[PDB]
Amino acid sequence: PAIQSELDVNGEDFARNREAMLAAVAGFRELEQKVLDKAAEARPKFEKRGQLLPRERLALLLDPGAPFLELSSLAGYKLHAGGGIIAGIGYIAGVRCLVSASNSAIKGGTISPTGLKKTLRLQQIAMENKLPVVTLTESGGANLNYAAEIFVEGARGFANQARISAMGIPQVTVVHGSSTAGGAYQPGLSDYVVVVRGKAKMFLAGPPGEIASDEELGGAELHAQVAGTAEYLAENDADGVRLAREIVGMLPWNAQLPARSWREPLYPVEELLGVVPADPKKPYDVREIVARIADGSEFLDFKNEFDGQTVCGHLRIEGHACGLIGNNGPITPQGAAKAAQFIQLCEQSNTPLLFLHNTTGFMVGTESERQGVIKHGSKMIQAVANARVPKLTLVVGGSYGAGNYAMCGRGLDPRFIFAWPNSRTAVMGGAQAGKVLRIVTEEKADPKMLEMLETVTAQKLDSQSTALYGTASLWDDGLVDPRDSRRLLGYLLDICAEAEARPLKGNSFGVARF
Amino acid sequence: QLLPRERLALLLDPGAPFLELSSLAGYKLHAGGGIIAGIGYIAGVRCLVSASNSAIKGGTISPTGLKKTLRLQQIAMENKLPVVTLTESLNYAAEIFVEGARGFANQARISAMGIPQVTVVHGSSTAGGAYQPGLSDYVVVVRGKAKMFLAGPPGEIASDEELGGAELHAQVAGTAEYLAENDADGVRLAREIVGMLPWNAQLPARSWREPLYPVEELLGVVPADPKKPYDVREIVARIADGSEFLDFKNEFDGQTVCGHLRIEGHACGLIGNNGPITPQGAAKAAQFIQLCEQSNTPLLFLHNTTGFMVGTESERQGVIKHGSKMIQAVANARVPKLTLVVGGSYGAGNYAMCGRGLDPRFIFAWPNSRTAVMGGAQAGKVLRIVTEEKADPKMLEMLETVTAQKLDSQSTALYGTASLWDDGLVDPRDSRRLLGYLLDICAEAEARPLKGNSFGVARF
Amino acid sequence: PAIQSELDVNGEDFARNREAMLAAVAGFRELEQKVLDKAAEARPKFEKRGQLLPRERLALLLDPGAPFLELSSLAGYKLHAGGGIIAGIGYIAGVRCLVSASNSAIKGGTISPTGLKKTLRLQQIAMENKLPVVTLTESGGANLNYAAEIFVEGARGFANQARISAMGIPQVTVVHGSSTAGGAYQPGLSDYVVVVRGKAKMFLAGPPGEIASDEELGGAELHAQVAGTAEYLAENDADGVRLAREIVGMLPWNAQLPARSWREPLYPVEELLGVVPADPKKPYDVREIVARIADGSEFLDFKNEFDGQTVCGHLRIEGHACGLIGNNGPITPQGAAKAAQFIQLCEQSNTPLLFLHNTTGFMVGTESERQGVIKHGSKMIQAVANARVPKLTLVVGGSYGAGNYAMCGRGLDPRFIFAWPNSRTAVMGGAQAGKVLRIVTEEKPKMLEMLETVTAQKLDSQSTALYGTASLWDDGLVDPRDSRRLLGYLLDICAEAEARPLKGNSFGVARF
Amino acid sequence: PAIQSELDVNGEDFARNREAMLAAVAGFRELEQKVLDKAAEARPKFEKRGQLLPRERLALLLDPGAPFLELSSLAGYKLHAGGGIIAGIGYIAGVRCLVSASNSAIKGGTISPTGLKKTLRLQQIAMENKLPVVTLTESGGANLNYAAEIFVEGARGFANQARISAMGIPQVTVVHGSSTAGGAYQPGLSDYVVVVRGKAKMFLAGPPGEIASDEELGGAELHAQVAGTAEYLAENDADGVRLAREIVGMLPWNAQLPARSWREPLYPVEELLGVVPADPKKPYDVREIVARIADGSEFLDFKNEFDGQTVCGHLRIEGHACGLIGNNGPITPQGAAKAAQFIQLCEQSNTPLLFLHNTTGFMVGTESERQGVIKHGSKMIQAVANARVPKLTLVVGGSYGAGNYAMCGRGLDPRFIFAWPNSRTAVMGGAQAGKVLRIVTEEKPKMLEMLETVTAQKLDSQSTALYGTASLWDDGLVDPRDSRRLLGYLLDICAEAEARPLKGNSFGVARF
Repeated sequence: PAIQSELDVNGEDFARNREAMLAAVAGFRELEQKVLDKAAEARPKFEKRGQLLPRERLALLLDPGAPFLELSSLAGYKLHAGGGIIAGIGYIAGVRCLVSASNSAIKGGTISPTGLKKTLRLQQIAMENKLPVVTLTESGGANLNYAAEIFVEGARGFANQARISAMGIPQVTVVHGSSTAGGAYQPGLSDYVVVVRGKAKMFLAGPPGEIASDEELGGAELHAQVAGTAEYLAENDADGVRLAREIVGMLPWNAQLPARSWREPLYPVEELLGVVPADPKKPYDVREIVARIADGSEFLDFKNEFDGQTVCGHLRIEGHACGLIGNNGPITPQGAAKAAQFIQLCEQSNTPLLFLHNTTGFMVGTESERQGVIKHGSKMIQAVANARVPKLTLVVGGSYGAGNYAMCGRGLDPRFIFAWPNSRTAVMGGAQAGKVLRIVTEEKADPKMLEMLETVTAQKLDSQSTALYGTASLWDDGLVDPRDSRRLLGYLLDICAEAEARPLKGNSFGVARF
Repeated sequence: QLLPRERLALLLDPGAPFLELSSLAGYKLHAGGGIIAGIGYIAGVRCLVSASNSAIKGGTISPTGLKKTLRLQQIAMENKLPVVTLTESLNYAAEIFVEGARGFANQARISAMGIPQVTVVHGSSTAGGAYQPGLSDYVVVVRGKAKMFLAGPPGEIASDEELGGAELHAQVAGTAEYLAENDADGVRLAREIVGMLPWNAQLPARSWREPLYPVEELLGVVPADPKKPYDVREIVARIADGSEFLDFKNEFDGQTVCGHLRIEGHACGLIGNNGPITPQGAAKAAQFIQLCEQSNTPLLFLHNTTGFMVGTESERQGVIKHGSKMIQAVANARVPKLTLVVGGSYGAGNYAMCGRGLDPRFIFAWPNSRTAVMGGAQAGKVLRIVTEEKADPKMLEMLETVTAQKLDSQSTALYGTASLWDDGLVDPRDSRRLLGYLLDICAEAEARPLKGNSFGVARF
Repeated sequence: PAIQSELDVNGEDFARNREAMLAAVAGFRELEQKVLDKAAEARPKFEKRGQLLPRERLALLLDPGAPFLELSSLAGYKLHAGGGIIAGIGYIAGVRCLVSASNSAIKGGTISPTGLKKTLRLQQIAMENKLPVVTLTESGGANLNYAAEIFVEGARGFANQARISAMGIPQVTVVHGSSTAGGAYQPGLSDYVVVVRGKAKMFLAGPPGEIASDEELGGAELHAQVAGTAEYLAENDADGVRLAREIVGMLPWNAQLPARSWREPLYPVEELLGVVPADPKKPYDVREIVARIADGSEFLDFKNEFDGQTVCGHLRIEGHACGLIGNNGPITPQGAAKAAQFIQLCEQSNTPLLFLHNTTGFMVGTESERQGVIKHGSKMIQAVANARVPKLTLVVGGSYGAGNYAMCGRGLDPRFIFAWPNSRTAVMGGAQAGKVLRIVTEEKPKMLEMLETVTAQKLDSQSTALYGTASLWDDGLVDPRDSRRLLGYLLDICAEAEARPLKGNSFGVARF
Repeated sequence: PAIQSELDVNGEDFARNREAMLAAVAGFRELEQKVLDKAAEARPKFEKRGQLLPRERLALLLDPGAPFLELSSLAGYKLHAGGGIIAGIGYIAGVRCLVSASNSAIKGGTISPTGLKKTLRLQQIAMENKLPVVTLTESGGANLNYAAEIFVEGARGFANQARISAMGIPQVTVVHGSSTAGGAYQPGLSDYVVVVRGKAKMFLAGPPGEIASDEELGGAELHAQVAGTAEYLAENDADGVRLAREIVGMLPWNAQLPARSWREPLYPVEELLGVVPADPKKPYDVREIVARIADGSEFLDFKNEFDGQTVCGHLRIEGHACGLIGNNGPITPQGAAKAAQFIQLCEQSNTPLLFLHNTTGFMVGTESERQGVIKHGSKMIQAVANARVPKLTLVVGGSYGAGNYAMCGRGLDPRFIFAWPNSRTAVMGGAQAGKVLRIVTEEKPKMLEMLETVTAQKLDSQSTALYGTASLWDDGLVDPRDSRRLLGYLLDICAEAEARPLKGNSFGVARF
């Protein structure tokens, strides 16, 4: 049952693949460092104020040496980076939570339209995986430039917070700072609010016809003792973070769970750096990736005889059974039928699905259409849409057009989706897009215009298809290093298994702050 | 052959009501989003009906095309309406495509929920557009017009009829269940599919006054713009059966109005603004919604507000916490929630009065209304102050004497309904018969049992 | 919308078909009467005892001119007929019940394998359709020929009675005669027992070291006054039936339902006698049957262009929306696929399914196999087996081999299955069977040209409707002209069951 | 607390009993082997083809030295043995499955009435006990002797497969040989099909106007590559079984369960050979059986003073708390009443029930009848039929007539029923039966003193354990000394089913 790798670790293919992937990883880890440097500018200006930086607060919030998975760290990159939020999934007092912090250190917070989207998305992760939501809030509010592309749709964040509370998923918010206008409802719709003495203020309209101090209009002490909008008053930031840990640590949260050994892979995950060809067009076997993420490198291959371009099978990752769907060519009618069936089978055995995209879309042509490519692809999509088992997507290569849909891309609601930095997501390949514009224009003509239309269109598309663009549009939950792929999937499966097992005390209207 | 609206005239029941939705979607954002859509009747069955508008530059689907399809799907799901679509159909597509998958995911789920989809293909449905019939339950194909393929002929050379014609799909592939001879025969066949379902037989079995004043002179009730604290009760009087209305907790707060009325036999509870929402109006409102959940009474939100009250008093008297409670009820209440934007809808006042992002079941706007993040009033103050103190009336009060009247002027209904901030604009004089129809839709859905299945109906 | 028939109304082949069909009806109808006749040749013994005959019992129990659907009247025709039971769905005091009387005018009641089988099936019908079970009992014991062979499996009937009580479906039993040995438990596991004085005895062992009058042992008065195994003491058969109506009449059974308009067909239902070729080998279009059962003769044909040999489509029957599946040729991969889709659609709309069987089975050959005939036939079976909507089968013709399965024959638990008299059910055609039996054994002199088409002639024994109804492969034969009103009645029953709430309990009602 | 046995351990009657019992075990065990023997007389034909024999297939599929409970090994012993099936509950990769292999070393697999029956019963066992169904298939078709008699009811097996898939109980099928005609649907309605290359064929009709290689028609490669009716292509029998383990091994099946310590009996279980009088007519105390199966030999006797002829009480078996009901005499009104109460109590505490049958049935006579024997027997049956807790039956002795019913014999759906070899199941004792048949006919010369006790001798044919196990009246015969570990294993299975959640779906998994 173990996969035989055909991979040459002291060879010219490998080393150049390692080279091109390390280039990509460094490439995105550089962009990350850049945001970090930009938030050391504010350090002294924070330290003047006796305030910890956002990531200093998280460092004190989180249990030391505990796994932390950060999400959408580059969301919104150059669209007006991280969306104004630092969020992730980690531990707070042995309780796995969705942890958030206004990135105050850059643009005093400020929340971009991709900030709306990221918040919506983190809320969906909190809901689906039943994670308590801990927020260290200190924000400027949304960019004034983007009222319209935000305002009405930004009510959904509040709607969600009201629903999370009724679902029985506790919200704890430390207000380190400003929480003004519309965004004062973010602590207002949390269950447990901590307010920092002197360095904190919530109100709908600030001072700038009545004349008032900010502390007297909506400062900490005002809330903790007059209006009752908070439950705890904290001295400073460290003490605020202490209290967030106290709260969390006083819930009997892990006690609600019921009470409930594996072989490592044959090949080391290090090797994943050289598995994808540097030559993007060059085919390879998704099983080479599988062999380095699966326990014992063991993969039970499903229906490979019927079709080899859509690869299905079973494996374990750190003990957890899953079903895998990956791509070694276009999705043919047979491939979609196989996949649909495989997904219903995993539904039947309560097996989580893992989708590794390297998809170029569906096979096309008269044979394909006459053999049911539409009807079979529809059934695959139906199966992905309707399966209730957890779906985990890893974009390892292509994610093109309807292949993206069929392999459980963002719009199909995977539990989690992460992308390799070599990956590409796009409505189609550049070459196909440009070719087609040539052809419809070749009739609706100067030969050079055609050539230029085709090729420019192509480079334009292929340029946009970069992982960076995908992740920046929240087409994924984040970029990961290929070598993290196994331990990431381990963590994510743990997350989904506990969610399945956890009972919640729901209520009609959400907890009422009387 | 027939045109978009000609198909619809023929699809729908002669003289049955028909409520059209987001007519002006995407107006000047480049209108109606590629789609003529609404709620009407086919063989006695109330459906969500939608037809490609190929006239207006071939239709197209685009940022508002996607929003409008997503929104219509939500309306079909929450109100349990069979979806009957007459389709025909790259500018925006690199950008929209990932999120565009939600339309397909929804189709798969709607099929699993037990709400059938009937699609007539009158023209080309290609690449991604091929999956909307794909993911329909009943598919009618028009002989020699319809074409379905993941890739049209634009390195094989095939004719488009050889590759995805009506006859290929009806006869060989099995992609469709019916072959129609022309536009009108497709439409007929769709009516017959609808008329052949036991849909209304799934429901259980089941008199009023009319208001005192005519409901046909109401183009004069609201002044031009809407910010004015003018009287929502005036409107209530014109919508409410026998103009009878029972003020609720009026004496506790005068500005946030609340009470019961009966529209066309249907009880409901109204939440209105004649002013800002103070911390008492909000408590009052949260309480009332909660009472309405208790008695299973539907909610009407008349938007005519500028936001919550502000000042040290409001903040001391718990405006955040009572506003929060009002949002909690708006969000978690299960009774249907109907919204009419009659005037101002600003800031967190739009949210708390159940504006779009609080998912009213249905939300409609008066042409005179204005939805927006804040007022020109507070705009020039922010722009000023965010450059001021981040020394003159040259670049202090010049910014407000301009920025006020940029937004306090532009802030059009039209932008809201184009951004899909509402489900359309309606003549204010239509408001009673409108709400009457929406309540009836909401009630039919409350009573309708569906037959769900695990994976959607498979077209094997 | 409507179907346009092309079968010549004043035709010749019509009149031919019409004559042949009428001959088959007359045949089985004749045979029904001869079981009535044999029962009537005990009017003296009954009249002497002062008893009503089973069918007089039933005519008094049933409502005046209400529909009454008799079930499995020829069951067990020759396997030693009707099982020793007369049963059906009719009306007692406005309530629709599963009604049953021991046929004690024939061999004195008495139960065999076929009687066990008919009883389990009746019990399934009541369970699935939520029908109060009214039983006019008078047997004694089972055929001693088979008792030892059968007594273990016979316990399932008692198991079912206990479970029916726990489901909240009342059982009313009038004991008109003897019910002794293990059959004492049939009244024993009923909820309401009426016991007729002087004529009625229940005990686990009759007189055959103690000596006793069978009345001292277990007569009506003993069970009503001393032991308390009965609830009502009736004076005579008529008084017993009377008490059974009054029990049904005092239930708020119809009050449990919620509260709740059609065109007739354009072509008279009488025409259904002359629709099926007199020559069964001739092929006909099933839509010609459809056009006489469907309101307005309207029929929406589904996916006909993908495969016209498995016909599907929608219709209304007395306003009831249904989906129909028929055969105009063998079942192809495409037809199976299509039918499986169609059943899923009907489930999705909560639309009942009608199966008109005229199959010879599935298409064969490398192409069929290559195109997925097994996988697709499999999906059609999955859909048939798992669909929640009511499934009604009318065997109108062929029902052979795997096509029998795929079209919701017995083993797939249709809710009801009635066969037309020309129908034929068999593992295959006699021709098909001889040939094969030739060619397999042929290569494992003159014995081919005869052993072949001699087995073919036999196989058309285990193949007439009669052998089918007798084996309980259908719930009865019916005159084709009843087909519309039949399905109407079945649809009503199915719809009422769907809507009806029941008061379950843990152990059944306890006769303390 | 403990029971104190008085059966002489170094006794004579013990040794007598012990010898007689051992003779009956040896008997049936011998007969089990002779079915193994007849299968082994095809090692050449298998070895030539390069096949593993059914039992080699099964030994490779099962986990090393895990328990394996074989079911209905003598089914159909002489009604033309084991059904053409070898089946049981054992372990595949840690998972407990219902495991089945076509017995294609005997008459080439092949299915009859008894094979239909054994299959429906296996399917019930899997459904009720939530066991993945692993099937190593190789048949061809059914006995052509019975195919036409049986093909309609045979569809129920396919119905069950479709429903098992919809329940969320996975079916894994390795096709080692042919599965043609209607039996193509057995792999067709399985969730995972493994098809062995070269040896394996599925088609609806084999070559016998088109001409084709059976491989062009439906061989492994065709179904795996072209049609897609299989999921895995195995090289050989061993490789197929291999793939079947790996499928089971990759399910998170045991991960679905929640997480979860006894005294042995004071008296060795071996002693159970010498507990039952060699002379069955002799009466014994059932507590002597109890004292060897119960932990600590402890037994809490329930309501013994009300009636000591129906014994009830509580015990633990490998820590499992159970309630037990046995027979030390016929069933009185008081004993029925008591047993019915006892079952209700066991339900209330969620305590499983063991039925040890040694009944001759119910008490008779005017007093019995007067004291409510029918009503009370009825309540006992209601309780047996309706109780939700697992019911396990061990036929240790007599199981006659209505006592068979009341003690949860076959027709009351015990979850499992195994019979000891001395056991006897019959509508009554042969003596009882002759006498009666005398006296009824006697008054309706020399023919009494012989027709009487000649029918008595016959009736002890339809009465040995063998005729019972062959008719599927039990799930198998078992060596009395296995009784404790048997019940242990059954209790575990029942407890795991209770606790196990399933992923239902609407139509079963679709092999698109």
